[PDB]
This record gives sequence, C-alpha cells and structure tokens, in this order.
Amino acid sequence: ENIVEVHHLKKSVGQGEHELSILTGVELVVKRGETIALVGESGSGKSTLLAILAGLDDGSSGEVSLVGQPLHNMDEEARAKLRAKHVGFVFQSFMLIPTLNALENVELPALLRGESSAESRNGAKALLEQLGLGKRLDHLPAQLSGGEQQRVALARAFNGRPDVLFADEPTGNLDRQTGDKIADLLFSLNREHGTTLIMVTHDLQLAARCDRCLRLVNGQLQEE
Amino acid sequence: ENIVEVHHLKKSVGQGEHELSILTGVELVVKRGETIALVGESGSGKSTLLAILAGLDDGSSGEVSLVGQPLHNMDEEARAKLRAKHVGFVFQSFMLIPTLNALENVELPALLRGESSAESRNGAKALLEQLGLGKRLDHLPAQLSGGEQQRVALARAFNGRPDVLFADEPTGNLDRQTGDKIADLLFSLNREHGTTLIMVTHDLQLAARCDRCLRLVNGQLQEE
Amino acid sequence: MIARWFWREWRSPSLLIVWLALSLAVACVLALGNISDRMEKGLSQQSREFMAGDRALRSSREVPQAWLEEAQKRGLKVGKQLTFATMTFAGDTPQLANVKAVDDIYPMYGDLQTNPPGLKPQAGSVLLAPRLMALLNLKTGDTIDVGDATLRIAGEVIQEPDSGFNPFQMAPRLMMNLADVDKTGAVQPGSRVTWRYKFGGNENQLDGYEKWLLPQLKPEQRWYGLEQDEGALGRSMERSQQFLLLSALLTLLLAVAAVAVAMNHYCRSRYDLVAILKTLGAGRAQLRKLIVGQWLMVLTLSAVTGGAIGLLFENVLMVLLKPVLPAALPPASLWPWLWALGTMTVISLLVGLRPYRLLLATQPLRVLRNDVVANVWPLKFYLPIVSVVVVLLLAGLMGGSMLLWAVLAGAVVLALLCGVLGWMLLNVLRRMTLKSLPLRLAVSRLLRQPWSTLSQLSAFSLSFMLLALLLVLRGDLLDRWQQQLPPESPNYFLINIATEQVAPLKAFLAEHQIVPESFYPVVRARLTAINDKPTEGNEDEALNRELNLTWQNTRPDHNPIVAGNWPPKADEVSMEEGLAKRLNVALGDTVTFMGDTQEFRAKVTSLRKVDWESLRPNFYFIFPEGALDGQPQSWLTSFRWENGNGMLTQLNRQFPTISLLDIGAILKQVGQVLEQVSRALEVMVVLVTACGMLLLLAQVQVGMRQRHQELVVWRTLGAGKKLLRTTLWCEFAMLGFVSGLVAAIGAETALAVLQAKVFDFPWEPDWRLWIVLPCSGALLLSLFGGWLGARLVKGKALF
Repeated sequence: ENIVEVHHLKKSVGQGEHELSILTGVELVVKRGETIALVGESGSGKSTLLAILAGLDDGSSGEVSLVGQPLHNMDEEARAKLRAKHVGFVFQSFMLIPTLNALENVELPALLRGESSAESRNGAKALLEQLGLGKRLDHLPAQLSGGEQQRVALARAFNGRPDVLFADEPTGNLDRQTGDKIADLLFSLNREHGTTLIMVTHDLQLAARCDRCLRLVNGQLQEE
Repeated sequence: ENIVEVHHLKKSVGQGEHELSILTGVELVVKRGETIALVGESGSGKSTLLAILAGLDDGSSGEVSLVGQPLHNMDEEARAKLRAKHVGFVFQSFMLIPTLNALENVELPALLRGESSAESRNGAKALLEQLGLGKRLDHLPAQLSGGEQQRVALARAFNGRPDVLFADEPTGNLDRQTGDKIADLLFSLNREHGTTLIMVTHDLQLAARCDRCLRLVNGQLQEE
Repeated sequence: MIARWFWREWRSPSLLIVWLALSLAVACVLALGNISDRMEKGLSQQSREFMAGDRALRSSREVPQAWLEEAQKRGLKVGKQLTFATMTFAGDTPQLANVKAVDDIYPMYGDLQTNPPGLKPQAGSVLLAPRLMALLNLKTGDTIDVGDATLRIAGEVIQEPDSGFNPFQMAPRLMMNLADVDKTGAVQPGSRVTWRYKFGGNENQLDGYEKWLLPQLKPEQRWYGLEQDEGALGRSMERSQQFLLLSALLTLLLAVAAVAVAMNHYCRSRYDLVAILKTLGAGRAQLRKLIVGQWLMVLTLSAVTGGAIGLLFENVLMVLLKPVLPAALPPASLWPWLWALGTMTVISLLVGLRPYRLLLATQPLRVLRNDVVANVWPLKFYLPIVSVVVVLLLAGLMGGSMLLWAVLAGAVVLALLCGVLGWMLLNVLRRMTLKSLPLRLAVSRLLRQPWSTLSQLSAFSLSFMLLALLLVLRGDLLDRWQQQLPPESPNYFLINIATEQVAPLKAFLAEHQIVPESFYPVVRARLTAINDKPTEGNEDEALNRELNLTWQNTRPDHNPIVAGNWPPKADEVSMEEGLAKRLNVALGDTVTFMGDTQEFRAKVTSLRKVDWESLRPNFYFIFPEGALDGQPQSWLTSFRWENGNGMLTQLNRQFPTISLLDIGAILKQVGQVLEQVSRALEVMVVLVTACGMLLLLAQVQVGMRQRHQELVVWRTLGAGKKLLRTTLWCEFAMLGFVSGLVAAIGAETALAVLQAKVFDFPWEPDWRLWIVLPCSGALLLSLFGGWLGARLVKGKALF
C-alpha cells in the first residue's frame, strides 16, 4: 500500500508574465514506513510542495493520493477530516496554541476528533512523561523553552499516532544539541509507530538520517 | 587600536537542568579597519553574541570592551549613548521605519547623535545621492524594493560616520545578485570610510571576501 | 477544557477591551433608555392623574358654575385648579412665587407628596416648595404672608400630582385652597389667573359632557384630554428625550468604533490560531460552534457587567438630578433591558459578521505563509450594505425626525472637521523646527500614521466638545451675567398694573432716583384668526398662550422696523419679523384677537425685527395708541437698580397687587438649574471619555506590534530608556494638548456664533477655558502614556 502517491503535479503562481510555474510535474510514491526527506534551496517552492502534499491547497494540475483518496476532488471539509484522521504536523515555528497548557495542547487533537477525555489525557500524560516534561504539564507555552515547545508540538503530533507526519525545519530555531535531541527523539518515537514522515529542510545530515532524500530542482524531484 | 576586546566571554540561558550556556568561552581581538566575518550554522546563537558585543545585554561572564569602554562596567544608558556615538548596525529586515520616509530614516540616527538637523539632512541627501536613491528620498519604506531597502539601511548606518559596523546576514531576504552587489557596495563604502566590520553570514564567500573569518562552534570561536 | 480556554483567552488585551467596550455600550444605552422610560412612564401615569380624569377645560376666566353643576349631575367628579403669580414674605423680604388654588377634592387620583406627607390645603394653611424655604429661610410650622393675608406653613411640597415638569421654572409652588384665595383679597379681576377644571368618571358620561360643553367654549378656554395637554411642557419633555437619545447615540457610536477596531485587530491576531486549528483537523462545524460559543459567552458576560454598571449609573443619575426631577418616579420596566440587549447584539453582529466569516474562511495556508490572507467580502461590497443597514436602523429608531438627523450629521461633520483641523495643526507644527528630538519624532510618527491618528483625534475632539461645552455653559454663563450689562437693557420687569396705579409708582420711580424706562400699556389677548383663518390647531408657542399687546406713540428703541410704516394707524398693527416669517404673515394681513372683554381686529401694516433673544421687552403685535381701551388695559414696564432691596420691599408694600420680576433672581435660578444639569452632563462626559479612552487603548493595541518594533529599533540604535519614556510622555501629552486646542477652537467658535448672530453680545476670548481644558487633556493623556511606557519600556524583554 502506497500511503502517498504523486502524479505529475504541476503548480503555477501568478498570472500572465509573472505566472511563476514553481512546480512543473512531480511523480512520487511513498511506501508505508518510509522516511523521506525533501531538501532544496529556501523559497524554491519546497513549502508549496509540502502544502500540496498534505492537501492544504490545490495545484494547477496533477494527481495526489493520500491514503488513497483524490485530494484534487474533495472539498476543504473532507481534507480537514482526513488530516485529523491520519495526518500530523510539526513546524519550524511549531505553531503551538499560545493560550493553552502543554497537556491541553497535546490533548487538543483528540478533542477535535471527539474522543473521550479520559484515555486521551492518560495517553497524553504518558507521552509527555516520555518527553520528561513532568514539571510543565500546566505551563503556558510562553514560559517554555524552544526545545520544550518543540517537544510539546511533537507530542501533539504523536497523540493520535497518525499515518503521515508533515514536518518542516523542526530544528529551525534551536541549536545543534537541542536540534539533535528533538530529531533523534522524533526518529525513535516514529520507528515503533510505523508513520511515514516528510521533512522539508535544508540540513544535509538530517536528510541523510531519512532512508530516502529527494531534492527539489526547478519544479522536479531528484533522488540523491 | 583594539576596537573590540573579548576575554573568556560566556553566556548562559535557561534554568535548572534545562539551563544552557549559549557561549562556552570566547576570546577575540579586533583592531581598527579590519573586516571580520563570523560564520556559523543556522541558529548557532550568532545573534546572541552579536547583541552582547552591542552592549544590548550582559553576558554570563567575560570581559568585553568596545572602542575602549568595557560595557560590563556601567549602566545601560551609557551603553546606549556609546552605541549612538560610535557603532552602526545592519540587520536582515532593515527595520525601516514605516512612519518615516527614507530621507528622515537616514537622518534620525544623526539626530540621535545630537547633531544639527541641517548637517544631518546634508549628509543624508549626499549619501542617498551617492547611493542612487535621490529620486525616491520621500518614498515610504513600504514601496521600496529589497535592494533599495538595503541601501536605505546602509545609509542610516553610515551617515553618522561609525567607527565599527555590526551586520548580520543582510541579504537573507535578498537574491544572489542583490546580495553580492550590496556586499561589494558596503565593502567599498567602508574601505573608503576606514570602518571596522563585524559580519554574520552563513554564506562562505562573504567571509572569503572579508579580511578574516571566524567560525562559531558550540559557543566557541575558531580561526578560519 | 473550554472553561480554561475562555478564562485564559479573556486576558488578551484586545478581547478584554472588546468585552469592556460592549459592557460600556450596553451600560450607557441601558441607563439612558431606562431614564427615558422612567420619564415616559411618569408622564403617562401623570397624564392619567395629573388629569385625575379624562377631559379638562382651561380658561383665563372663571367659567359659569352651571357647567360644573351639569358635570356633577352627570356623575362626574370635578377638580378645581387656579394658577396665579404673586409675592411672598420672608419676614420683610418679598419674593415672587406661583400660587395654585385647589379644592379639597384634589387629589382625587394619584398621591400627593408633601413634607410631612398626608397634608392638604386647609383654611389658613399653605404648602411651599423647598427651594422657596431655602431662599426665604422659613421652616415648616411658621406663618408666611402671601398677598394680603398671613397663613401658616403646613409643610413642604415634595412633589404634587398636579405639579408639572418645568426645570426652567420662574416661581416656586404654593399649594393652597380656594377659600383662602377669596380670604386673602390679593386676587384681582383680569389678573394673570388660569382656571383649570378636571372632570373624572366613566368614559361615556365624560364624552357626553364634553359634547354638551363643546358649543359653550370661549376662545380663551381650551378643552383637552389625556394627551391633548401638550403646550410647552410637551415640547420640553420631547426635547429632553431627544437630547438623551442624542447622547446615547453618540456614546454608542463611539463604542461601535472602539469594538470595530479592537475586534478587527483581535481577529487579525487570531488568524494564525484559527489556521492552526483548521490544519489540525478542526471542521467548519466544530470551529463554527467554538467561535460562536466564545462570542456568545463574551456577549453575555459583557451584558451582565454592563447591566450592573448601568444600574450603578442609573442610581447615580437619580441621586444627582433631584433638583430638576420629580422626587418619586415610577419603577423601571423590563423594556430598557430589551432595548440594551437588542442594541448590543445587533451592533456586535453587524460589526463582527465580516471578521466571523474571515475566521471561518481563513485559509490554512496562512500557517505556511504569514502574508496570505483569505480575500472574502471585499470592502467595496461590504461598506455599502453596512452603511445602508446602519442608516435604516437609525431611521427605524427615529422615523421622520429630520431635526435630530440634521443635528447628528452636524455633530459627525464637526468631529471630522476637528480631526482635519488637528491634522493641519500637526502639519504646521512639524513644518516649524523642533529643537527637541522627542517632539519632532512624535509629530512625525503622528503624521505618518494618518487614519489612526485622525480617528483618535476626532474621538477625543468630540469628547472634549462635550466637556468644553459643559465648562462653557457654567463659567461662560457666569461671565455672561458679568457681561449682562449692555446699554439700556432693562433689568427689573413690572407686569399687571392697573391704570389708576400708574401715577403713584411713577412717582415712586420719580422719587427713588429711578429713570422711568419704556412704559408699555399691555393687554393680554389670544390670537383666534389670521386673515379670518382660525389659528386654533397650530402648534405655535405664541398661539397657545396669552399674547401681550402694547401701543406706543413713538417707535420702539430696541426694535428696528424693516417693512411697513410707523406709527400704524387705527386697526393697523406692527408685526414681529420672526413670528411673521414663522406664521406666513405679510403686510396687509388680518389678525383677530379674543380680548378679556371684546374680540377686536387689526391689519398687519408694518414689520419689525424684534430680538426675542435680546433681553428687552419683546412683543409680536404693537397696536396703535388708544386702540384697546375697551379691554382692561394692564400695564408693563421696566427699570434698572443695583443697590439694596429695601426699595423693592417698600414698593411691594405700597403696591401688593403689582407683579414684580427680577431678572437677576430668575437668572440665578436658571444658573443653578444649569449647574445641576451640568453635573448630569459631566457624568455623561465621564462615560463618553471613558469610551474614547477605550478607543485609544484599542487603536494603540492594533499598533502594539509596529510600535514595539519601533522601540526595539530605537533601543538598538542607541536611544536611552529615559529618552524613550520621555518620547512616549511627550507624544501622548501633545496629542491630548492638540485635542484640547481643537476643543478650545470649537468652543470659541460656538461662543462667537452665539454672541454675534443669536445674542449679539460683544465677544471676548475666555482665556480660562484655553488654559484649563487642553492642559487637563494633556495631563490625562500623559498619565496614560506614562503607564504605557512603563508597560513597554521598563520591561527588559525589549531584546
């Protein structure tokens, strides 16, 4: 079962002369359990390709099959429910809820799914303890450290144990030691969850960590 | 003359077991008129010690002296007046004051020096003229271009005749053409100005153009 | 979960200010509508029992007893009232006061409020207004002389079931009975008496009696019912309602602007938050439920707190407005609560539907791109619909009230003109050199942020319009009294003199070093027909009262004549310019007057511009000399005196019948009335300037990011902490300062236009306002700026 399938995804931004065809055809099949890392120069549409991969927007043309559904066909509501069902996110600025505590931030996806609060909070506190944040359960995000905030976001991602994990520059605002800890903790927690993950970053060693690395060159994908 | 002196500089952040030393012992001597580049990987705390040399805050330890005034031995107000008196700054966003036009944007630091309005205006218009921006002096920064904004920021730095200029990845929002043209422009303008440079840039060719290159590894300075 | 979410989100400055702004809006609308409804309920229940019946007859003469007997045999209760004006004795201190004669039947409806309560006018007993006791230094149980009798003070007059709502009253109230009226002997025929007879009972008998007595109604007698008793009191109460509605509309409009800007900024901030929710799988339904629930919860909380503070304001207003309000008032109804809730919810909806749809339709791509914003409902289509619904709502509130639409439009245009004038002042201040760096930087920052600064300056300009108008009325009326010594300008009026009394008083004038001023032979008569067309029905103030007529051999001194010829001959009358314009009366027209004895005729032959606003003897009609000899020729005159009051006392003792009017006493009385309404209006100004303060907090909150990064730039460049704190101090102080100068300019223009076109007094610059008002504005704004700088600069998180 190919969890993520890409077929000649062409994407253009603008109209007329300034219609920047950022993507001119993408073909990619992602097997389940694979570790794929997307690399390339910043601003070369890597973020655009990441967004179209998770169905945040629609492209000029192409076929996107996430968990075997025609993303180009469903509306935004179906895309949102599919994202909640099978998809997790990790961001460079980690987009944590500024007004909720870490336990709330990591239990939020379950409440969106409508899952029972009891087992959800049990699993959430178990994961947070696995992250060694036992003294920050009620802490607001502002009084958390960058590594702590990344840990909270990562726990939110792994609360529902999604099949796919879209992450971009997870170490963007952290140093080398914190970046390495978050990265290898990500890889660890992923390897027993069997979740395909897509990283959008420029770090060479981080891409080398993934089993497969694809570079985005002028609208096309190239194996490296 | 020793423009910049740094002995066993140390900087730490965080609390408890999560407390982290941003700077792990730095020594540095910078004479007059040198072009020094500080290279380092993304998020290696370059901004931290850049600001600590700016006198914006106080480090964990380390004797730091700027143009002969050890900033760790007086209040913040003396540091601010020394900043206005001698140093110039160039950041990546150029922070061009939207509620000020380009001419007054250049003029305002000269005013902050305490100089006359007329002489500040003369210097500002002259620098804009030699920067080729005489036809857009009134333009508010919103409609300026990236290269134009860079030029405005550089003029703001150089109007007061600063003895030393701290710049950090100014072309981070600009392309290669704008990047290297502004690079050579600033290199010239300072070499005729006889101004010492501190440069923060991930790109290596800028450091190669610089007189000296120094790598930052784990809060430690290494000669390159 | 959601409880913690709401509690932690409620601390956000923009949402908090939105909540408090809605609270203030619902509070002000609830308090104002509640006071209006208390007034309306009071007037309705009073019209029920001012009347104490259904059909009343008013006259300048005592109607035949046969009609009253016919009413009595018709199973109807008859209530007697007789209003008159005479003098009272504070020992040896005379004072003008209004007496009312009522029979023991009254009050047959409602309740009478006296101090002590449960009192009635008996033989030898008089009830008096508390203000008169304060002026006459008399107390309950004493004996006071009225006219030609001395009667004991039964008690105070707290509020009467037949005592109207006349804040601009000239005389206190003297409740006393008809038998004592005949006993005093001071009542004279043809005097300024007014007989008001009420009839009560079942509807059918009252209607039959009204139909029977309709043919027997003189032009001096008016028959009216529950709502037909609308003369000057109805106009006064309607004007009060319109004024309070105007104030409420202004403050709620300010609140609407405040909530608009604050909540638009709040939604702009929460764009990323809602985008994160959407990305994490928040469906449109669940997100819709969450946002609408949060909005409803904040709406309800704001409604509750606004209701509480509005109840507090209502109590404050009712404590404060005692001198110009009835002591007892009907309890508030639940309708003002519905008013407030409906108004607040409709304004919240019409300001938030666009942000609501933006948040609902926010593109999740905003997570990746901080610049991409969902472009839905462009302003080019949003503004027309909100404008049309707002104007439709205002019309539905008003209907066809052109006057209040015009006043509101003028007020808004004045606010805009104040804003643009302030902007011009800022520009000219910049164009002249600033030695001080903080001042120059601040004025540059003000100018290069046009929309925000103009809106803010307009808001504070309007609030300071209100405050400056308050200080104007009080202090400038004091100075106007000091300025109330123009040339000629008679001070003391003497009305209702018989012919035979003319010679002695003149000798009195000839003996107490008094120059005899103009001597008007005046007859009281009501206009019945203009060009034989009956004037009964028109709502003119002059028609619904006893018009005063006079004849002079020579031309009036104060009154210029524009059209016609002087002096008019027999059956030829001069006409006032203003009333002729307002009553479409031209030269050669025909006017018919119902006098005390005979109905007489005149032909409009000359037009004169009588400044009724000028403090001079003003009359619409001037008859030829010796034209109203058949009528009882009452008299009027005036004189100027400034030394002592013993001459007034001895003149009153010599002539108890003559009616005296002190311009100084009535001026002081209206002055203290204006002071009381000034305290009311300063409460209103506190509320509206709190709303403007909210607008300021919101308009700076939308600039938190930009202003904060500006301070970051200044700190990096080398600006000192003290320099930045002083920069904010001087910025806000000068913003308030220029707002104060704008307010001073507006007030000075108001004084100039009132003293040049309306009151024709010479104009002087009131330096007191110019030195007190802008300084106060600057001090308040600088206090705010100091707090803001402490919150922004003192924090070390600037780096």
